[PDB]
Amino acid sequence: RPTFYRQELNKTIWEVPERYQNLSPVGSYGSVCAAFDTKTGHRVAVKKLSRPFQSIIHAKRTYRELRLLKHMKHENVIGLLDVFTPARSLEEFNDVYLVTHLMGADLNNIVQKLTDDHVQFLIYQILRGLKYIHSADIIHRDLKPSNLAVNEDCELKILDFGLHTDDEMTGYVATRWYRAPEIMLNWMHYNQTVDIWSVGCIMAELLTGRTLFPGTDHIDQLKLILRLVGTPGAELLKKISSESARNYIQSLAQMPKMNFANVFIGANPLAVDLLEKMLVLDSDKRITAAQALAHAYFAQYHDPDDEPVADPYDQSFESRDLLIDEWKSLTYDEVISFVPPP
Ligand SMILES: Cc1ccc(N2C(=O)CCC2=O)cc1
Ligand SMILES: [Cl-]
Ligand SMILES: [Cl-]
Ligand SMILES: [Cl-]
Ligand SMILES: [Cl-]
Ligand SMILES: [Cl-]
Ligand SMILES: [Mg+2]
Repeated sequence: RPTFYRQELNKTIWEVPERYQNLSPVGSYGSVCAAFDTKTGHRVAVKKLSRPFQSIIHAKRTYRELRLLKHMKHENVIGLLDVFTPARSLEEFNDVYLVTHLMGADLNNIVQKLTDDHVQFLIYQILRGLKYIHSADIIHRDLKPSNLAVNEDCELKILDFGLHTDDEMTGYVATRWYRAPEIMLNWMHYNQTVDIWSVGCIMAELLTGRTLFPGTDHIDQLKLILRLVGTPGAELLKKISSESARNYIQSLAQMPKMNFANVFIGANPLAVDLLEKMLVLDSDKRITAAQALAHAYFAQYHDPDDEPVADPYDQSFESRDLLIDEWKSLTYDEVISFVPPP
């Protein structure tokens, strides 16, 4: 066990191992400080979780986040550098701290002057990370430019996995502009195909400099979507589980899919083709991440011997019914068993 030291930073007590120095608040589910890690030489973000075990729902969320971060080991996905608690036993266990690489710019802070070569490299990396994530049957659910970190060499990492309230999704808000229509309107049980819709929205915005579907509310956004991709046919309508939602869709006048070369004027014809394969209303028919990596748009970067998949991931806890102290004890076991990366 390392030696810990205590300090108050912005009305919060932080108790951390001596290796972490020069803590500086940078953000406020928890508070975040930047620090220098003297063991690795990296600048890091240290997150102190807020009330991690306040309810069954909160305690399960804490366990879910730690399990996910401990599993992710890929160049294009955020990984866990350290996790610690100052408690010396389960009996006194109350606080959880998570340590990651400190990220600078996100994709918004780049969306600069982008060549087609830049768009190829950025979207390639998102898809490489998503192939890995999806191979473990994980769905990110919240892909958008602010959840993508990018450095000076155009290297990218996915962060902030979906672990959002009704209020946060209301109105003219970027928190909804990248969501697939079937999850935005609760059409049906969703799966990993929702993330590919989000990639299509991000790629379009890199090519044009503008948000693809900046709706002022849920219904305005649906109308923007259906104008581009067309109204649904009977085949997709049968897959929408709510009679009310089916009824609403049928109230709209029918529209054909638009010509994407006349929307994305001047774009690489291979980029236009890939967008048509991502932005498909019926999620059963969207291209997958593994299939998209082999698309000719990425010919300069695709290497099928360097696009790895994940170790198997056990999510059986998600259907388990436990008490607060049982989720807390499971979380404690995961804290003390952590083994740092090389
Ligand atoms: C409204 C709008 C704005 C930009 C673009 N565009 C592309 O899609 C590739 C290069 C370019 O300028 C197309 C439409
Ligand atoms: Cl230490
Ligand atoms: Cl990382
Ligand atoms: Cl504690
Ligand atoms: Cl964003
Ligand atoms: Cl596992
Ligand atoms: Mg975020």
